[PDB]
Amino acid sequence: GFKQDIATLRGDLRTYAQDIFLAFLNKYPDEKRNFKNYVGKSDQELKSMAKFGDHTEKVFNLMMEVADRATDCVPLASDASTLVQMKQHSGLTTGNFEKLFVALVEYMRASGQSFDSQSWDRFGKNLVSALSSAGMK
Ligand SMILES: Oc1c(Cl)cc(Cl)cc1Cl
Repeated sequence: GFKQDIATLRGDLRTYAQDIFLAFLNKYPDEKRNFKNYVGKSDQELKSMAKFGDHTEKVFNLMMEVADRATDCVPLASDASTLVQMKQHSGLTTGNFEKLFVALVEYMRASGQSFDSQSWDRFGKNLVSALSSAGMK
């Protein structure tokens, strides 16, 4: 289930973080509008850029903590209030996070592993709602 998936993702987190984030940027090319430094790069080039690997892993490091602290895929309100009070996220809509989770769920559905993709879809929805309730546009 969801909890085991957290463990699975953590056991190879740098790879999963990069592959899922690339799936997001490739499915939603306009999202590079928030990632000016990644334009005109293939997946293999992005994987060569220090901040790409370091930032994607940090994002997923914190996403897994928020998943771990959730109950029945519902994150703590403190964790959402922390995501909202992020200066790096000042120019972000809930829609950006929604798209990242659509890509994450589709990645899990396409893998041969028994990820609980429906739980991740609920988690992404519930995190968006919690971000909106904590003040994200
Ligand atoms: O470089 C970044 C990456 Cl790869 C992902 C996110 Cl969500 C934010 C930043 Cl600044």
